[PDB]
Amino acid sequence: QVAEDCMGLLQLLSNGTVLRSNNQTVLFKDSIYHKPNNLHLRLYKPISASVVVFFHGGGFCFGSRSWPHFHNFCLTLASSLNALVVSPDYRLAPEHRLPAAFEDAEAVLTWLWDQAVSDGVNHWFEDGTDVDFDRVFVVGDSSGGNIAHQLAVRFGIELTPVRVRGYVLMGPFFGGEERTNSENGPSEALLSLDLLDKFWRLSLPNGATRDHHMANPFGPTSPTLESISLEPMLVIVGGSELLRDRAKEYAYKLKKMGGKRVDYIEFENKEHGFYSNYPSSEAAEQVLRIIGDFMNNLS
Amino acid sequence: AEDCMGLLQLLSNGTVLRSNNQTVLFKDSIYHKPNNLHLRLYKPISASNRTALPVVVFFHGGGFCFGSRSWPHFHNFCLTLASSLNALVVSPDYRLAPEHRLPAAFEDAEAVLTWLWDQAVSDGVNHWFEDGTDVDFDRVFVVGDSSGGNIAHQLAVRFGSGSIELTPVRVRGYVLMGPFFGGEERTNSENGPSEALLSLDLLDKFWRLSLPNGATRDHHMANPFGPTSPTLESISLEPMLVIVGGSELLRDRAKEYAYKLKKMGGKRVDYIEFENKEHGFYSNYPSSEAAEQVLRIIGDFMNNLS
Repeated sequence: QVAEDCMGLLQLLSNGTVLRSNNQTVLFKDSIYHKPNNLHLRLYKPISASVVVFFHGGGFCFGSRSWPHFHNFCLTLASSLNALVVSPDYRLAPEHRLPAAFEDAEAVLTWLWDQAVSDGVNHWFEDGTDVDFDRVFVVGDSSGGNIAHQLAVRFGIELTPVRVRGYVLMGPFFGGEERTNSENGPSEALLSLDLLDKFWRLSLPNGATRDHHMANPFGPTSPTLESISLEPMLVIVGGSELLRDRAKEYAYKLKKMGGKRVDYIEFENKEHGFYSNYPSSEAAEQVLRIIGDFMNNLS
Repeated sequence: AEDCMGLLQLLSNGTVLRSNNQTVLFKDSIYHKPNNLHLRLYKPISASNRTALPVVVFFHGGGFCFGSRSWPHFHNFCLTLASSLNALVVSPDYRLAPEHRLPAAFEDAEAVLTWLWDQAVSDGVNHWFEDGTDVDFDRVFVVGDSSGGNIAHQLAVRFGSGSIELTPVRVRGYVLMGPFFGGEERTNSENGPSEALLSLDLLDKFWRLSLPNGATRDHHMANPFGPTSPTLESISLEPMLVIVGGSELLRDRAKEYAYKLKKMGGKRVDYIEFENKEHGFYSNYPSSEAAEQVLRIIGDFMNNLS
C-alpha cells in the first residue's frame, strides 16, 4: 500500500521499499567525492575564464546534478560569474533520510579541501588558472538552501585552505508546524502546502516534527544563533512563494539578532525556482546581477 | 595515468575524472543503501494475466568502467528483453572501476539477488507494478553483456559466495554475451584485427583499471581458468549459453571457455557464434536479423530450462 506518493514519481510503500520514475558555453566533467556511498559531483569551468558550490533542490527527495534545468543553471552561474561551479549529488529521502544530505554536504567540502591541499594539482582542468576565486560561495536552491544554512551554522579553523565567504539562500526549504501566511492560501504551480509537508515527512527522521532542527532553525530543539558568528548571507525569494515569509521571518530574525550580515531580496509575484527554471528572463539576469555583487563585495 | 577513450581519466594521484519500443512499463528502486545502488524493473504491458512471469537479471557492459541502467541502448535492450521474453527484467547499476575496483561489481551483483529474495519473501511482488502479475521467482535467468558476462560467470550461485540457497528465488540459466574474460596469454582473436569499438590495448586498459593494483590478467576475477581460479569440475554449474560475434577479439576466449566447461563432467553449455559480427551487435544494432535471432535463442534457452 502506497504510504506516500509524491506526484506519482516517488512511491513510499507501507513496508518501505520506495519506488521512483538554451545556448552552450563553458566546459564540464564529473568525479567521485565519497567512495563508501558512491557520491559524485560535477565541475563547471566557463572556458571564457581568465568556488561556487551549488546544492540543487527537490525538497531532499528529488534532484540530480545531471538534471536539465539544474545543469542549465550551473552553466549560467559558471559563464556569467566566470566561475567554477561544484554541483554535487547528495543522498535522497526517503531512502536516505536527514541528516544524510547534510553529512554528504560536509563530504563535498572535505573533497574540496583534499583537492586544495593536493599541492594545487589542478586535477580538474590542468589548462586552468590556479584558484580562479579561492573565495568560496555556497548557493542553495529549495532544499539546497537548507544545506547552506546548516553549513554556515556548522562552520561557525576547519578545512583552512578553503574559506567560506558568503552563503546564497535561494527559496530555502524551511519547516515548522505553524504555517504563516504564504503557506496558507494559494498553492503555486507545482508547489502546494501538502507537497511541502510531504517533502518533510519523507525527509526528517521518523517520528520527528516540522519544528525539528534541520527543518526549522528556530524550533525548540534547534540551537541558538545569536552566540554563533555567521558569515554574510543573501536570501532570494519569489513574491508568490509559499516560503516567502519563512525566509522573511528567517532573514528578519538574523538581521535583528546582531552581527550577522544578511541581505534579503524579493522578486514580486514570482513563484519558487523562477531562477534555474525560465532562465534568461529579466528576473533571472537580475539574480545573476545581485550574486555577482554579493561575491565581489565579499571579496 | 590512464585514459579510456577520453571519457575516463585516471590521474597519477588516486583521482578519477569522467565525461519507445513500449510493450513494457518500468521504474527504479534502491537495492543497496550503504553503497547507494539503484536498479530498474521492467514489466510487460502485453501481460493480460497470462501466467507467472520469469525474472531476467541483466548486467550491463562497459568493461567494468562504463555503463548505467539509464543509458540508451542498455535501456532499449532491457525493453526488448522484457517484451520478447514476456519476462520481468532487473537492470541494476553496479559500482564502476577505477573508483570501485573488483570485486566491487560482483559484491553488488550478489546484492541484487539478495534484494530480489527480499522482494520474493516479504511480498513486494506486484506491489511494484500493481498490474495483476504473478512473478515465478523459481525461474530466474541472468544475462550479461561484456563485463556483465564476467559477472554472470561468478555469481553462478554455487560458483558464487556460498550459494545461499535463496529459496524461493532460484536461478536456472546464465546467458553470457561477449563475456569480458582475461588472461596474460593472448589467443588468435586478441592478436588479430581490432574492432571498430574493441581494441586489444583497450581491453588491457579495462583490466588495468578494473582488477586490484598489482594483479595480473590471469587473476580469477578475469580468467576463470587458472592459476588461482577454482577447479570448476568439482562445483556443479547451471546450464549456460554463450553468444559471441565472429569478428570479436574475445571470440576464442569465450570459445575456449565454452569448450572447457562443455568438456567437463555434467555441465550443460551451449555456444553460438554469429559470423563477422562485432562485440555488442545485439545491443548496438537491434531489430537486425542477428539481434532478433539472439532473442529467439534466449527464449528457447529459457523455455527448455523452464
